[PDB]
Amino acid sequence: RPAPLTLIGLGPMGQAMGNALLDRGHGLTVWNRTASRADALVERGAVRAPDVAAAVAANELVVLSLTDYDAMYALLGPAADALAGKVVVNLSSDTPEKTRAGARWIAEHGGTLIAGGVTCPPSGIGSPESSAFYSGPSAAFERHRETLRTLTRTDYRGEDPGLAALWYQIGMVMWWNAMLGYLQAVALADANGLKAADILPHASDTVAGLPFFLRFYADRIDTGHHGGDADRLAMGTASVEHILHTMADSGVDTALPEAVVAFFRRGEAAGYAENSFSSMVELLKK
Amino acid sequence: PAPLTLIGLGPMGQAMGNALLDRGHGLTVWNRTASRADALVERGAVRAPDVAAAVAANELVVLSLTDYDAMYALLGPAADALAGKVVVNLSSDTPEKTRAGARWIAEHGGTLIAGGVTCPPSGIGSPESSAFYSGPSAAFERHRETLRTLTRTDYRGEDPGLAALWYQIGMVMWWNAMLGYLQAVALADANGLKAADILPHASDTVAGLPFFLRFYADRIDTGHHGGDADRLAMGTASVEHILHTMADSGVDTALPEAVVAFFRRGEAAGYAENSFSSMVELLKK
Amino acid sequence: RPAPLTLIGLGPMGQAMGNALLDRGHGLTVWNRTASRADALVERGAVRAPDVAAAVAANELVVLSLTDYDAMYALLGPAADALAGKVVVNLSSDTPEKTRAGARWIAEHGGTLIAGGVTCPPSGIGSPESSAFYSGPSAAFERHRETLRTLTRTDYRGEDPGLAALWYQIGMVMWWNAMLGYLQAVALADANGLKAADILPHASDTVAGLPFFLRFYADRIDTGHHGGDADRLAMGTASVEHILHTMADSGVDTALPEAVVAFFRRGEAAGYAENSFSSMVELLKKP
Amino acid sequence: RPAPLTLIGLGPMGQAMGNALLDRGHGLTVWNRTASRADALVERGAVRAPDVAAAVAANELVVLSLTDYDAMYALLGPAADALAGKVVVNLSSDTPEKTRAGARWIAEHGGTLIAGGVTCPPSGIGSPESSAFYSGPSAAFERHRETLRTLTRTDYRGEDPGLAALWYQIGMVMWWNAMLGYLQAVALADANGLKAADILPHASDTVAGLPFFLRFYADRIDTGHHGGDADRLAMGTASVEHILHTMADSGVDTALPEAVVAFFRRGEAAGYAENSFSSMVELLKKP
Ligand SMILES: NC(=O)C1=CN([C@@H]2O[C@H](COP(=O)(O)OP(=O)(O)OC[C@H]3O[C@@H](n4cnc5c(N)ncnc54)[C@H](OP(=O)(O)O)[C@@H]3O)[C@@H](O)[C@H]2O)C=CC1
Ligand SMILES: NC(=O)C1=CN([C@@H]2O[C@H](COP(=O)(O)OP(=O)(O)OC[C@H]3O[C@@H](n4cnc5c(N)ncnc54)[C@H](OP(=O)(O)O)[C@@H]3O)[C@@H](O)[C@H]2O)C=CC1
Ligand SMILES: NC(=O)C1=CN([C@@H]2O[C@H](COP(=O)(O)OP(=O)(O)OC[C@H]3O[C@@H](n4cnc5c(N)ncnc54)[C@H](OP(=O)(O)O)[C@@H]3O)[C@@H](O)[C@H]2O)C=CC1
Ligand SMILES: NC(=O)c1ccc[n+]([C@@H]2O[C@H](COP(=O)([O-])OP(=O)(O)OC[C@H]3O[C@@H](n4cnc5c(N)ncnc54)[C@H](OP(=O)(O)O)[C@@H]3O)[C@@H](O)[C@H]2O)c1
Ligand SMILES: Fc1ccc(F)c(C2=NCCC2)c1
Ligand SMILES: Fc1ccc(F)c(C2=NCCC2)c1
Ligand SMILES: Fc1ccc(F)c(C2=NCCC2)c1
Ligand SMILES: Fc1ccc(F)c(C2=NCCC2)c1
Repeated sequence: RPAPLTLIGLGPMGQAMGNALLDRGHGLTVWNRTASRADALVERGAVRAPDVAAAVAANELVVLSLTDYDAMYALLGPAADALAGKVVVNLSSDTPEKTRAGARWIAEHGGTLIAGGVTCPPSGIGSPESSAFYSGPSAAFERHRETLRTLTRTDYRGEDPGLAALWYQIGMVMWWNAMLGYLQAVALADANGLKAADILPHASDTVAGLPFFLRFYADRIDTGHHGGDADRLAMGTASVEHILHTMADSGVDTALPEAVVAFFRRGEAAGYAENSFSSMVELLKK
Repeated sequence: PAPLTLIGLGPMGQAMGNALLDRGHGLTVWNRTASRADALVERGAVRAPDVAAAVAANELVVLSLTDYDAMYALLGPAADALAGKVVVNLSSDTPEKTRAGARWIAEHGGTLIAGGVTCPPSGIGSPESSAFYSGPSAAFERHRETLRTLTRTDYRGEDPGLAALWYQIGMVMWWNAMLGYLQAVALADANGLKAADILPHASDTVAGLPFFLRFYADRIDTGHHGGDADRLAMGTASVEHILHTMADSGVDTALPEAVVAFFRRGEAAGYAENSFSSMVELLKK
Repeated sequence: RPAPLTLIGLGPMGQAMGNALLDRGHGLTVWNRTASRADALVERGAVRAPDVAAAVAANELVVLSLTDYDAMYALLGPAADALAGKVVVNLSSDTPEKTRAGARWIAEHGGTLIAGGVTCPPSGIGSPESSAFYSGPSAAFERHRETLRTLTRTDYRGEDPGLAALWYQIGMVMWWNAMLGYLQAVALADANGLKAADILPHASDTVAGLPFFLRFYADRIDTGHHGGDADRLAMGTASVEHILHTMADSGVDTALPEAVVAFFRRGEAAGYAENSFSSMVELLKKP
Repeated sequence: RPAPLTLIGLGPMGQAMGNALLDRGHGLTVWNRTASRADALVERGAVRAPDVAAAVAANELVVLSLTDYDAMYALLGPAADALAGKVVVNLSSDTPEKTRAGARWIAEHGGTLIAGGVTCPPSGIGSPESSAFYSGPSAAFERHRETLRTLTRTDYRGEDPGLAALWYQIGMVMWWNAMLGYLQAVALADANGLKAADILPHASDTVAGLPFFLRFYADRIDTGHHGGDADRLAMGTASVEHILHTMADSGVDTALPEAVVAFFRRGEAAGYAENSFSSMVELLKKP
């Protein structure tokens, strides 16, 4: 049942990915720019391909966990011709356009690229609650969907490889902003005698109440309802200025809070003070 | 339920007034835009003619204003009658300006209890909602049960600025994620997707955040910035991917650019092989 | 596009699921033994199927909100043959074993059962603040995940159909116990002149401090560390005995507090009095 | 200046009490039966009285952190002739009647007992978010309220010492039951390959969703609205029966789920099957 596969890219994610596959009983062949990284997996039952050309040729499925799509060209460029009949599932982050450019390159060499965006940390590889967006030619994705179901759940977003990257970037823009806000909160807390452990209960309660506002503002934004019934930008403009000045009074970097105040200053200049802060989506759109 | 005066009838004060009447509190209500008091007045609320009478009607005066500067503008005319009053200011501000309002209320013979409501107006009334309180314990304890009608009470200490600090610690994370939601909806609008099409993923992503908050918590507390799970260099690429995805789709790039620049400052600080958590040191400045 | 689906089981949960699905623009075919319960959803724009067979026939996705899995055998029983090609999402509570058996029943009739456990009340259907456990054939779940996301978030726990039920019963043993304790708190308060409103703030402060104790005792239980550093069982056996006698002295039924006292005394009898109350997990690990 | 005081009872809670009193600057005289427990506080500056009598006579304010009120009689009984003019703040859990019995015994010996229910773990002593119910002589409590604020917030519930104990037991019937539910969930999990750390997110999510039901059912119990618009006791009896059989099938102890099942079966027999489980608040008024 568990089909063989080549995994190139053995960082935090691909290492855990190879673990989850060998665990299920898959035929793992691992290659990496840093060949030292392919050693614990190789000791657990994986074959070190001596070259990327041999890696690409060992199996039909080539899974990629690299920092970006440029890393793919740099690793598979030496073996470009060996990509014929091969299916490259790139679980690497990049722009939809750069994701499609990768697909085109694999396509010039007789292979098909399936894009992928894992929405889980390395600890989540092998966990059923973990999911990944996938996009690109259906047949190639479908004939490997079950080996990919070993890593995460499969959410097909379309035939355009760019869609999986677009959906990953949609969730990551919220993830990174919230996590930079955590780092900002931890820094304000350290400047005030507190630890991340002291502010963790509140932080978690704060981010878990977020889905309410996500729903509250979804339909309202999709209809142009930016009424000040639950909030006025003017009140929130004061709120973000309070974060900036509280941070400044406590000696904490003000670059990120000053950039947030600037966005609210643009909303005030657009006449949105009596409207919901949601109105500022019209400054981000188009 | 003990009687009280509530000044500040915007989105939250309106909800607070509805909740105080719902428990049974006799309410004296005043607002600069007196038009915003009509509904609560018909529900049974006495419309104080002026702020002076509002303050004199009850010991407890709860303020729901945009900032602490609004209290000076509203209570300042009748600051003489603030003597013997407990002012529960539920208005956001910096700890230092919250402390200034405490001194101001105290110079007028009163006591300020600082408050930061960590709930929307729709949550006023539910013990699922919480608010930070700070300032003289005695005055807090005296009026804690009237405050429990609006929200649960989370006392953060006798320094009135403490509730404001705790509120700002949550709101930096709250506003950042909500601004990110606005960026996701614009990226989606530019790609034929509505917010309702992206709301599930957005809600799944923000709901998984508590795990990542705990994972990096004790690590940051102990100084562990290992790239065992994440390298700042891959995150710099990830946030740059966000920037160019936004730029390629025609969406505003101001906020993605500030994040890219923050990660590049971290790479310049030598934390490329370390976890993105390492940039907490550049924020401690 | 909002995919069409059939909803059988229009109790408090099923009525709310119908309203949420209609709110997203889903084409809903509905059926309930009591047809008056389908009236409002029909007037909103739902199709009132006359038979249970016709409801199952109308759409591939059949969502069940029934009391138990025995109720699926009763309702879908007549037209079991016509369950072929259909994906039955069973959001009914039951034992992992009974849930697994329902999957085999749906499968022996040509269908696929996705098991589901809604961790929200009816007021939470439609909210992305709400979540539901799902388990069963991965392909069917992925094909219908988006229509189910209209009701709650999706927490897939695996291919074993009994896994959603297990995870649901794990949350429900804590849920029911905390809520039966709230009822006992309300009854002790009434017996002492206090209304539920008077005890609600303290009750909500008590349950909001719980996540701290769940974490505190998690690593300790998983590591076998049941030391009396923060609590000794004998101090807790006294505390549960205080609740019991406080309730007996107040004329409140003592059946539920006698059971808790009996459980703490079992730990004392097994030698765990100087150990944490957490040690009593070792008495539960066996039947 | 932080007023001086005597602390007797240096277990998990008392040690944390002494640490917080010393942290603020209180002249602390400590005494514990197991002397080793004062050792660290004495190096921090705690006096260490030679015996219990010397401790009671050192200060007007004597704080007790013992397992129960029977422990007070056995410790303060040999030093009973020294209790006159002394304010004994007893932070020990016990029933309202036994707390009033301690108040009477203290007053027969010339002193005044103030009852206290600390609704904070030892980790929360010294924390401003922490609270304690207090009941007993108002003036004596008011004279010593500032020193008691060092440990926790002070919520005076009245002149009867039984009021604090009652308020403490009202919260602890809910707390203990939710913790026994957590222990049951961890056992169900262990029998199914899952650790407490694996179920901790769902457990924490389940218990943070409780404050909604507390308010929802508080408003309805107070108004006699035990309608089944959001639930039926019959659907709940099935749910609790599923917890019992899920635990039995997994070889997990059934004594506790059997008692919940028995109470739900008592409600269906009382004619409440079509009503909310909240109707069982009435079964709790008739033993
Ligand atoms: N959901 C929410 O709105 C939340 C807000 N908060 C905080 O609660 C507070 C109230 O916010 P919100 O309910 O939106 O109300 P607003 O901030 O929109 O306004 C609150 C009240 O303050 C009055 N006010 C504003 N400026 C002045 C001034 N210069 N002088 C006198 N009165 C003034 C308004 O007057 P008028 O109506 O007469 O024009 C209104 O009655 C804020 O500090 C906010 O940060 C906390 C949590 C969530
Ligand atoms: N109630 C809640 O808050 C929550 C409950 N759940 C779960 O959701 C499920 C649905 O329960 P809920 O809708 O709340 O309430 P009910 O259990 O009362 O509703 C279930 C349905 O069963 C139907 N039914 C009655 N008799 C039979 C029968 N003989 N054969 C088949 N079906 C029958 C009822 O129809 P009729 O109108 O004719 O009686 C009703 O539509 C349960 O399994 C429960 O554990 C989980 C989340 C929250
Ligand atoms: N998390 C918690 O533990 C909380 C507990 N409480 C309540 O606070 C009280 C104390 O808590 P905790 O410290 O855990 O309790 P313990 O029972 O673990 O210890 C309390 C102290 O009582 C002393 N003691 C008991 N009997 C006698 C006696 N006959 N003579 C002299 N000393 C005696 C013990 O002295 P020795 O060292 O010699 O045994 C010990 O120091 C209890 O009533 C408890 O219900 C409330 C809030 C939280
Ligand atoms: N880490 C997470 O938590 C997480 C979760 C989901 C998504 N992701 C995405 O998953 C991908 C992998 O992230 P990661 O943290 O596991 O790993 P990473 O730190 O991005 O490194 C992954 C791999 O990329 C290789 N690589 C990087 N640049 C290269 C180049 N120019 N040429 C050749 N190889 C190159 C590295 O090779 P060496 O071994 O030689 O260094 C390494 O094996 C990223 O695209 C990321 O956005 C991250
Ligand atoms: F949940 C997710 C999803 C995608 C991710 F890249 C992450 C990361 N964790 C550490 C850095 C990226 C977490
Ligand atoms: F829209 C707004 C504006 C300001 C706010 F503080 C909020 C909040 N909701 C709960 C956290 C604060 C929402
Ligand atoms: F949040 C939840 C989850 C599952 C449930 F069964 C409930 C219930 N509410 C009333 C009884 C069962 C609530
Ligand atoms: F482990 C225990 C034992 C007895 C207790 F009272 C407590 C707590 N009380 C307030 C919350 C924790 C914890």
